[PDB]
Formats: sequence, C-alpha cells, structure tokens
Amino acid sequence: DDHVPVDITDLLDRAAHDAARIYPDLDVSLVPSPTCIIVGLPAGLRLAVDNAIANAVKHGGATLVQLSAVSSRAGVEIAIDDNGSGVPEGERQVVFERFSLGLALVAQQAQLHGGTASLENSPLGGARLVLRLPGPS
Amino acid sequence: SDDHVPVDITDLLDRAAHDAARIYPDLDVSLVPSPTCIIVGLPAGLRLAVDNAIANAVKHGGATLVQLSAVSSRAGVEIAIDDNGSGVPEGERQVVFERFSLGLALVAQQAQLHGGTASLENSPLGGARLVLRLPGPS
Amino acid sequence: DHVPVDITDLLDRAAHDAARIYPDLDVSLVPSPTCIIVGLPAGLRLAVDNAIANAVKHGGATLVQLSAVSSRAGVEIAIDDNGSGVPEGERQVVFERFSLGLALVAQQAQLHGGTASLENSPLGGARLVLRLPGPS
Repeated sequence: DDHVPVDITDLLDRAAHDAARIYPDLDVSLVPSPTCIIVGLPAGLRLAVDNAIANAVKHGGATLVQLSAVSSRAGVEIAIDDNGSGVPEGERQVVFERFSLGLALVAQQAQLHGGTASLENSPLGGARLVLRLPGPS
Repeated sequence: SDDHVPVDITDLLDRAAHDAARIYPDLDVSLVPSPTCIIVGLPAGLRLAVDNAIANAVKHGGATLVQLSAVSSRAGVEIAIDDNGSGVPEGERQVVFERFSLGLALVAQQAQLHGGTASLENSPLGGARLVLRLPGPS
Repeated sequence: DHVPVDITDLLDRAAHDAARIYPDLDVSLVPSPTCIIVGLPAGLRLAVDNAIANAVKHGGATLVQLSAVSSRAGVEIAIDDNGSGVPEGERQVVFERFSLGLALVAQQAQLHGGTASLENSPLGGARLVLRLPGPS
C-alpha cells in the first residue's frame, strides 16, 4: 500500500480553510472534533472531502458547510453537513452512482479505505454526507 | 525528512491521553508530569504510535490504567506507555512488533521512520511498558 | 491511469529535489493552498522538472519560484524564473521542441486536458503557466 498515517481531523480543518478561499462568502468550518489518526491515502481522502464541498455548493446551492469527525474503537465517521437543497431520500443511490450532482468520487474513495459513504438529512437543512472508515488498531 | 515539523511531544501525549479517555469509557489514562521536549518528526505518525500502544493495552491486554511519560536527555526523548494489563511475555516481544493489530508493528514502523527504536519492558503497573526512544533534532 | 495527486506537495518535493541538483539555485514553492487533482504523477513531475531545467540550464536562472493557485475550474501551476526568458516570437513554437524546448510540458498539459503557455515573469525571465482542470 501507499497508505500512511493521516490525521483526519487536521485534513478537514485544512480542507475547510482552502474551500473558504475558493467559494466566496461560503461559511465552511471544522466543528470542534478530537484528533483522529487513520491509515489511508491523504490525496484520496482530501479529494473526497473537496468533492463533497463542491457538490454542496455548486449543485445544492449551499452557503454553510460544517465538517466533523467523530471517533470510536471502530474507526472514524467523517461528516459533511450543508444548508443546501439536500437529496431526496429516494435519489441517494443514483447520486452516488454518478460523477459530478454526483458523489461517485466519494464512494470510490470510501471503498478504497474499506469503509462506506452514505447520505442522511442534515440538521442544517440540506445533505449530510457520512463517510465511515475503519480505524488502524 | 522534509515532511518533518516541530512536535511538542509532551503536548502530543497530553492530548492523546485526553482523546483516549473519550474512546475507552472505563480507562484511567494520563500523562505523568514531564518537561516540555520539542523534536522534529511526523505528528500524525507519532500520535498513531501512541494510539496503537493504548489500543493494544486495552483491547488485548485488558488494561484499566495507562500512564504516558516523556523523559528528555541530550540523546532525544524517551516516550513510555505503561499499563496495568496482562503484559507481553518476554518471548513474544519481537513477534508482537512484526504483527499488525497483540500487534505493535505500527509502533515499530514509526519508531524506525524517526531514526529511533521501540522496545518492550515490564511495567511497575503490572502490564507492559512500551518505550519509544527517538533521537533529538539537536 | 490517472490517480489523485496533491499538486502542491508535488511542487514542494520538486523544489527540494531541484535544489540539490543545481549549484547556486534558490528554488522554492511559494505559499499555496493544497490542491488535489486527478492525474499522472510521473508526467506532472516530469513537466515541472523540465520547466526548472530550461529556466536554469538555458535561461541562466539563479532564482525559480513554483506556485499553485486553485479555483473551481482546477489549478494553475506557475514556474517563474529570473533568467533571460523566452523571446516573444519563440513562445508558441518552444512547446513543439525537446531540450529552449518545452515539448514534454505541452505533452503533459494535453494528456490532462489542460494547456501550457509562456508569459513575462515579474522576476525578469519566463513565467510558464500550466492549467489543469479540476476533478469535481
């Protein structure tokens, strides 16, 4: 493997910083989260987060995005929550089956890390994209 | 080597213990008072090595008490993770460092990437004493 | 086959590696956001190496700056130098020749559906702009 230790919490923090520079007047931040290290592909993980933000903004019309990481013995749950249009419950499988409104890059990267990607409704009003990745221990 | 950055090891261990306390509900985990030590390295990898040491102590050692410590010297830093678990038999030590999770191969790989060593001793607490010795930045 | 590439990290490693090959060269990545694209890591590093080689060996550059500017369209990678530059009437045909010769750069631009072009650099010599489309 080309897999290496990745501080997923820091990855999200930098992703929010950089996204804020690309999408003007987007409010995008990492919500307070404990540090979580996994072993993975940092370019691939970052890509999946970038794509999630880009779809939230460009296709969901989001103006607020929150990134979060919740950890456990099982691994990590990364979430990308937005206040955009969201995804109707019966359109999720089709959305993950499409490359960019398409989240197929996210699904691809989750699979490469032995985890899964799914969609839920956000408390922010739009989509909540959840990537669950296995922990290194 | 050009990926290496300053790491407050004592602060890293302090947050590793706090984050671990949240993951393992029963566990008593803390950093024993140690002087500030700065080295050069890879903070994700060093933190991983610690996480993996605590994970092994709890999941496979049945530890309910873990103590983290850092001792500085002219040679660099000695990080130890001590637990009150079942420990590691002397004859199983090298075999544990070759195995990925009881398996500490992640600790050994990170120790090596930093020009240092990971070794297993016996702890005063009853279980294992995992020692990483890492050369200083000068 | 194209794979996620942290272009910014690629540029940084290319600067570090060039710094040890060329005596009396100040070569660096200027502060730049992390940008991931999908691409051919070996070809993209080759393009950057070729740009640095041409600035130093043929332009006489003693200072080279690499940069990456991200946007929704993708990434604009620039290699600026303080050498003698590329004459204006040479700025398109130079991308057709191998090494003064930047055909390897043009080739990689095209494989990524991007473009490579040359402009005046603030540093005095050439500014080579490689634009690559984003993954999203």
